[PDB]
Amino acid sequence: PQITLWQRPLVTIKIGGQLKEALLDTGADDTVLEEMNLPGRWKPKMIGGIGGFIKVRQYDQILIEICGHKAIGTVLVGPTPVNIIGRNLLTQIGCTLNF
Amino acid sequence: PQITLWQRPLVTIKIGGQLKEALLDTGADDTVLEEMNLPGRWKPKMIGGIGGFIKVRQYDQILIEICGHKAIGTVLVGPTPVNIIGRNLLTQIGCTLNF
Ligand SMILES: COC(=O)N[C@H](C(=O)Nc1ccccc1CC[C@@H](CO)NCc1ccc(N)cc1)C(c1ccccc1)c1ccccc1
Ligand SMILES: [Cl-]
Ligand SMILES: [Cl-]
Ligand SMILES: [Cl-]
Ligand SMILES: [Cl-]
Repeated sequence: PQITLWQRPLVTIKIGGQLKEALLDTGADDTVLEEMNLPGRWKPKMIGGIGGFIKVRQYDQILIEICGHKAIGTVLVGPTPVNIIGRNLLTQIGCTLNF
Repeated sequence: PQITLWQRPLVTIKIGGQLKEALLDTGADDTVLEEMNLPGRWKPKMIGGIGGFIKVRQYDQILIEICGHKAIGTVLVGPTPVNIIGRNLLTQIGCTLNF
C-alpha cells in the first residue's frame, strides 16, 4: 500500500497470536513494543528517544506480522509511549519513503 | 526520490539561510530542530517520547526546503538529539510510505 502522512501511520500488527496497533516509524532504528510477554531469553538494550534513554528487553528472532506482511526479527519491550515499528522490520516488509 | 530504509533517512534541509542534515521521521507528529535562531514570535511547548519530555520553542509559518522541495509550517526548536522532519512538513513535500 501507499500511506500518506496527514494522520499517524498506525497499522495493525500480530504478535504472539494477538493483534495490536503500532506506528510505522522511519525515525526509529529498532522496534519497541509496550510491556508484553515474549518467549525465550532477552538481552539488555538502551534506546535513546527525544527525552533521553530508557532500558528495554531485547528479544531476537520473533515472529511478527505487520499490516499483513510477515517478518521475523528483533523486538524490544519496554516503557515506550506507543508501539513502534522501526527500520529493522520496515526493511523486512519492503518499506521505502517516496516523494 | 525513493529513499531506502537500510540506513537512517537523513537528508539535507535549508532553513533560515542555513544548510543542515535532518531525519525524515514518520513517527514524529512535529518537526524539531536542535538549537538555532528563528525569526518572529514563539511560544513554549513540551514534546514527549521515549525518555520523557523536553521543552521547545514553537515557531509558526517557517519556510523550509527539504531535499529540494519547499514547505511551510511549524518548526519546534530545542534539545532534541537529532534534527527531525515530522509529518507536518513530510505531507507538504508529498512524502508517502510504500510497501
Ligand atoms: C542513540 O539513539 C540512536 O541510536 N537512535 C535514535 C533512535 O532510533 N531511537 C529509537 C529507537 C527505537 C525506537 C524508537 C526510537 C526513537 C523514536 C523517535 C523517532 O520517531 N520518536 C520521535 C518522537 C515521536 C513522537 C513524539 N511526540 C516525540 C518524538 C535516533 C532518534 C532519537 C530521537 C528521535 C529520533 C531519532 C537518533 C538518530 C540519529 C542520531 C541520534 C539519535
Ligand atoms: Cl522519542
Ligand atoms: Cl531485526
Ligand atoms: Cl504545521
Ligand atoms: Cl497527498
